[PDB]
Amino acid sequence: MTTKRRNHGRAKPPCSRGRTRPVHCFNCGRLAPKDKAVGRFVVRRMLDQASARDVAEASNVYGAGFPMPKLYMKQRFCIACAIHSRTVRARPTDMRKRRFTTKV
Amino acid sequence: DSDLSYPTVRSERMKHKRRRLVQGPNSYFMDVKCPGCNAITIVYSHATSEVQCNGCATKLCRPTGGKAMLTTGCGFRKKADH
Amino acid sequence: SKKRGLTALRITALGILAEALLEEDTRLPYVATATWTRSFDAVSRIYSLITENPAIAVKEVFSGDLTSKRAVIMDGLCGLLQKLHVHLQRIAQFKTGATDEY
Amino acid sequence: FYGSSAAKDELVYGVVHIYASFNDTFVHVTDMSGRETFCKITGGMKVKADRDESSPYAAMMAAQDVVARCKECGINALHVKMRATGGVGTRSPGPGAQAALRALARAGMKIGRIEDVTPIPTDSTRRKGSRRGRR
Amino acid sequence: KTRGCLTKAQTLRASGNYKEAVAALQSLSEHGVQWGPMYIAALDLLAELCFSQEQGITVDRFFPAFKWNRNKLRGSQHLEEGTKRIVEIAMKHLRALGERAHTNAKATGETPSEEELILAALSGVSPAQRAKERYLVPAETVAQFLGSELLSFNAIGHSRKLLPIYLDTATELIKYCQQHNLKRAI
Amino acid sequence: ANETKQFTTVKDENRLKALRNLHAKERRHGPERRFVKHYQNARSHFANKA
Amino acid sequence: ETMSRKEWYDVVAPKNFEVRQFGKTICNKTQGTKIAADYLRGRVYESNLADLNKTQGDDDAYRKVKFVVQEVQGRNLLTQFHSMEMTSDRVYFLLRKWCTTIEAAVEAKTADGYTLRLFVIAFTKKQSNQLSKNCYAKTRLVKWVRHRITNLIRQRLSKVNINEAVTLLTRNILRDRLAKRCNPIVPLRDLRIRKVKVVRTPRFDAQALLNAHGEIP
RNA sequence: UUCUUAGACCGCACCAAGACGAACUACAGCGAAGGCAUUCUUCAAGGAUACCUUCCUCAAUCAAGAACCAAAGUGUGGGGAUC
Repeated sequence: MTTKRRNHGRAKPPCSRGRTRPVHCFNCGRLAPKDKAVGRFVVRRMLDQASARDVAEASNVYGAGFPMPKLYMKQRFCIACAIHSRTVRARPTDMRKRRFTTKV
Repeated sequence: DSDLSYPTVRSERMKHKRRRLVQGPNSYFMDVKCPGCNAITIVYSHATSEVQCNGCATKLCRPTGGKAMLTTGCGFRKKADH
Repeated sequence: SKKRGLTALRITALGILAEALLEEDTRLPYVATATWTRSFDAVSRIYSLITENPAIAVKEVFSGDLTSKRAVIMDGLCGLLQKLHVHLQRIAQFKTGATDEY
Repeated sequence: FYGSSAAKDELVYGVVHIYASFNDTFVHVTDMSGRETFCKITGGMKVKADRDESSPYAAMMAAQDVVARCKECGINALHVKMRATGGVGTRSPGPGAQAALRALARAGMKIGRIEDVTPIPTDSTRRKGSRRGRR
Repeated sequence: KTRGCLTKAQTLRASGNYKEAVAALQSLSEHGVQWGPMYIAALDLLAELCFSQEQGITVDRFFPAFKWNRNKLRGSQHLEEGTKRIVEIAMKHLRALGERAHTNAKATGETPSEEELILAALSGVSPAQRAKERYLVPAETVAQFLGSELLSFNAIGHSRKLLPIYLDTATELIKYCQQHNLKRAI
Repeated sequence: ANETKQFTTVKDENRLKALRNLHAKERRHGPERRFVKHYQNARSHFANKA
Repeated sequence: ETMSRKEWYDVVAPKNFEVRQFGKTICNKTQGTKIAADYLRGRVYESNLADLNKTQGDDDAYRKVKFVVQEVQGRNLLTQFHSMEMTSDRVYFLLRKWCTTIEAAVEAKTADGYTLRLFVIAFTKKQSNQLSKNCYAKTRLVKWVRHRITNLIRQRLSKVNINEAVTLLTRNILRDRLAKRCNPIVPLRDLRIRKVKVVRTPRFDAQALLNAHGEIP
């Protein structure tokens, strides 16, 4: 029917680029362009708060104020995959048009 | 204020050189003396070549950029536009 | 400079080498010691060539004045030696007599 | 017992490879080279059920019976290397860790220098599945 | 967090390459072992040792070390000891430097030759009695600077139990001056 | 110039500068004025605040 | 079982590294015509840095230093440097978005037969008064860095021998001399040596080996 | 379903083969479009800017005609790791 976004769900304006590379979803292995796919960056604890105490206790290096390793990765979700897992949600047709830069 | 047949200073001096009501140049000439001789050569501000000192040869400029840049130790007066 | 056994331009080649090395430095500014000597040495070797087998001055072109040869021509004359005199004064002029440099 | 002739009551480190996946856990134990082993005990063995191989109970019930050997070999302390399913498989690990580690540490082993060593490709060919994914 | 460094400093001075030891001391400032020392004093000694190679130390870059050392906490009975130790190393080094300078002056100049003699002869108006004093003016400058900073208050003293140090330092400083030459200052 | 220089640091807050101000061998002498001021920079050794 | 036939040994490291032993290992008996002594050689080992070496080691724990066995002697095992490395987790801390990245792979030679590769990495840095959210470099800028990197790591290590070399990398002596040249080409936030690797090795010797361990505990 | 005491799976070291170039990678860049991401060397090109340079309407658009064109397909030979 209409147009629901000015962008067209992309980070590509016209008269700029023809094709941007496809990429492989974190979940089901679907594909979509880099621009369409939703990026996030995780910064994920190796262990729980609970668990970390019960390890650091024994440990000869950890819990001196020396921090225990964390796991870093990036994740690129498909549109269906995203909305499913509730990374992103449907929003009013007044709050649909909003941005938050890259700041978390 | 600011008639378009009689503009100020500000409302000209900014603008690109074809977008004035005059369409003047943007450049000038100069005189230049080398340490190695007594001469005056007459040199172009946006020279866009290496120019050998009149009666000598050593190069008074480098052709570099959109504005050419004098070889070191050579003194330079300017000239009129009129 | 060594060419292949000749010494014709060798003379010209050694000439430009001394003149180029002496000028460049980019600090602090000035030159000292090693870099000052690697122009002096060249000038002495040039003078040796001039003394000896020369005069005679052949292949390419030689003169002496005016057009281009050109440290050769400035060593005519001897503006080249003048540039060594200038630069030595410079070195001295900055460092105050104390340590062994003097 | 078959333990070290070196020292007494002074730490002897082994290396422990904790393989986490969604369909199994492993615990494995080696010296430092990894050319020689001491244990190779897997979550699966401690359960009878395909379903419950990877669930946290299984993991812990391996880890116990690993340290039940390692002590006799004279391994006091450990160094621990945590791994996830594959390079074209998931960077995220299974739920078989936060199980494993929290057993070992309270089994009277020491711990130091936990690491994450897992395959990360510079690039790969194709992930298994299709353009439309599993659906 | 004191060994992984001292060793680094050792590499930068013992092979000669040579501003590196000073860089290492700067890197060394706490965290993480500010008053154990258990060798903080030892690290300090290595830094003090470096006088005079040009540039890069001239040892007017010292001074941060005194401020750092200390360098809390003093919740123990080592505050006095620490203050005494820093002063002692500085004084010992100062004496050594002075001794070297004196020896050099005494040595060459009577005698000459050939280079000293040529300089004197030149124009140059001058003995080597006169010329050799070149050592001394720098030596005086280093001493003067150290005194000028040392006695002002990070050092510190001042307490019932900390101020009685301060007078000793002054005595060491001044008695040393009386030996030699000098003096604009203190 | 600046390599041989270190830091921000003049010769000096406080007494030293006054001592050099004091006299000349040219013009202005010698002793002129006595300061009673002194300055030393000191603060707690942590990183923003204690 | 198997455990009956198991022996024990102790690894040793060069005298570059302060703490000479750092491990204890296992192996079989020399019974059979196998001779287990053979199979102690061509092994490899993994120690952390600041563990193998003192003590400690500042913000150095992430790096991995790895060895081989060149020669068995006694119940000791003697070694030589093989690769130096780093943890994964580390790198991604120092990697950020809205900045450039640079990567270089050197080929270097010692003064011996050893021939090496030093992987590097660096990142641009915003100016302190900058009001722009780009930090991005041109192309010429980039290339210069990687030029003036390769050159230096081939000029210092050319006239420096094997044990003489490793002591630079471990302590991060190189990083100093590198970055302090680099910076006025374009500002750098970090330079690191991401990984180090050995390609071609000189042929076996007894003396050059033993002279690099000195006393053997 | 499938693979294993003929030692699977797992751990370490090394070798082989084919494909691909993560994160950095963006409401960013280049190309007439389709399209194009490791590094170094090399080969010819193109756009913008700067000029008191040269020439003096040589231009715009476009049936016919011609060149180029994602992926899938057809033929001949080669390769064959992944899907």
